[PDB]
Amino acid sequence: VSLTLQVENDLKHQLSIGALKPGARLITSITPVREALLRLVSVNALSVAPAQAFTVPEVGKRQLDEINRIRYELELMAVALAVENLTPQDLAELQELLEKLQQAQEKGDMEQIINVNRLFRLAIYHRSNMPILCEMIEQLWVRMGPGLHYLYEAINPAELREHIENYHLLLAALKAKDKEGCRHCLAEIMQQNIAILYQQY
Amino acid sequence: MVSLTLQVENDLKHQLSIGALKPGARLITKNLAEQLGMSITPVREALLRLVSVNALSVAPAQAFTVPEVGKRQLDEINRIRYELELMAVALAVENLTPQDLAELQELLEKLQQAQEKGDMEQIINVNRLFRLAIYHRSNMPILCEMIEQLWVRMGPGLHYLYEAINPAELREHIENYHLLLAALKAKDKEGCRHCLAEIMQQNIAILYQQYN
Repeated sequence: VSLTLQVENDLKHQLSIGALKPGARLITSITPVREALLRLVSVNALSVAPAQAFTVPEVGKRQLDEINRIRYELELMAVALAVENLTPQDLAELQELLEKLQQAQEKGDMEQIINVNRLFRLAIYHRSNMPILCEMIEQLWVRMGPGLHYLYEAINPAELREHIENYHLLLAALKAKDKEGCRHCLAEIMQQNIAILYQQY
Repeated sequence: MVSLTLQVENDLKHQLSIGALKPGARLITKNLAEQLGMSITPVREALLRLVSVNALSVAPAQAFTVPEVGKRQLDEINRIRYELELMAVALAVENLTPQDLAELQELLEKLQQAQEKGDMEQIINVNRLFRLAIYHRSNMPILCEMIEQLWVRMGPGLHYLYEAINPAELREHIENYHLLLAALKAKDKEGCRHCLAEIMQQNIAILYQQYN
């Protein structure tokens, strides 16, 4: 029915927040679940070797580079289009999320850090009124998603204190309706976050 | 490996991409399985794969519909693919071999023949094959797949071409393709971007006539 599509959405989400380790084996009603996993294989959100079990993809440096290069263009496009549509209520909700992010970093909750970051940025991009652009960005997040698992393994959230500052600057740039400033702030955010991710190589 | 499901999926992507399926059309899984001489299973899965990327919509009673592509949606898809295709073409320049260029020249001849013969489907298809052959040399498979994905999404918007556009009025449109190939041969990055942008602008202008 429409259950299998929902199972797929749930797995895409787990992949996106780095909840699944690269190379890990996923153990599969079971029928629509298996159907969702095979559909995810077909878009390379998951891997399978012939006649064997589903696995979380391995994302090498070259592939992460390619993904970052593409989303760089798309996410900066989204933020530039969102600037002109953000309402006072939008900005207030973004400030709230930024406070949630600070809490997560202070609590040392890496799960919440990743999740709040996701919602903060997606909340911005959605306000661009470009739903297809946002679809494309989420697809890329799913592909680089297994690359985020490293955060849980090696990264101490205490060393992420200064990283929240670029978020305040982005929100300030959004509040000031400064389009080019938003692009610079978002590029800075992506750059610093990717630098953390590259340590796994 | 060859999968029946993948084969149906790629054929449906191709049909969508070249404008062979009309916006809003109701696709019946059973009809398609009968037409392909296949079990329902790989046909239904292929259709659901397209639903999962929003290339098709779910319809009542084991069926699907081809999405409606309004000007607003075509606008968004064009804006997105504009950046991606220009990025693809610029990266492909430093990797194109004499052999690559030779095959691009052959595709261009096919395109001219298609326009002279008045074969609208072949015109559309060869344009696709030509640009994709270029993009593949960017060595960015995910970028190329995403570009193909966006062509699938705008695809139903091309159905208008078969009914309303006289292929004879597209004669002069092939010159931009010659110019693009020359720019690729001369390794001129900005010239490639400019020619490809011109190609897209003129082709899009034709598509917008359907919303009048």
